[PDB]
Amino acid sequence: ASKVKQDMPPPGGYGPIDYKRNLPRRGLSGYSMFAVGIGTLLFGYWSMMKWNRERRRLQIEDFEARIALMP
Amino acid sequence: RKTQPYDVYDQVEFDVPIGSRGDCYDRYLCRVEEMRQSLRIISQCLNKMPPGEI
Repeated sequence: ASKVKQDMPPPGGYGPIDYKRNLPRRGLSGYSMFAVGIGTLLFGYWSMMKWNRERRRLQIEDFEARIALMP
Repeated sequence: RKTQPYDVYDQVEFDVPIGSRGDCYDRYLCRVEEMRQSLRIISQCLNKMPPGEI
């Protein structure tokens, strides 16, 4: 006298299944991104200004060596 | 499935995606949302399968 055994859902019910779109925001603000970009640009401009002025002085020294040697 | 239902489609709940512009983007969005609604229907079918002969 065996009872009916059959593939059925468990008692009560199966756990809820997610189906809605899940796309998080995941970012900074536009103002912050622009501000970081301009800050990086200004730091680069200042560094390049110093280095190019030093390069100009070094080139002047190199040219003076040639002027001394030319005669 | 909504207008002329067959089998047990009248006993499940789901939304029908609708587009606005009639282009490829709207149809792509419709198909993605239909995949989501199929997941919804599958969950309902899993929780509502009755016993009996096949």
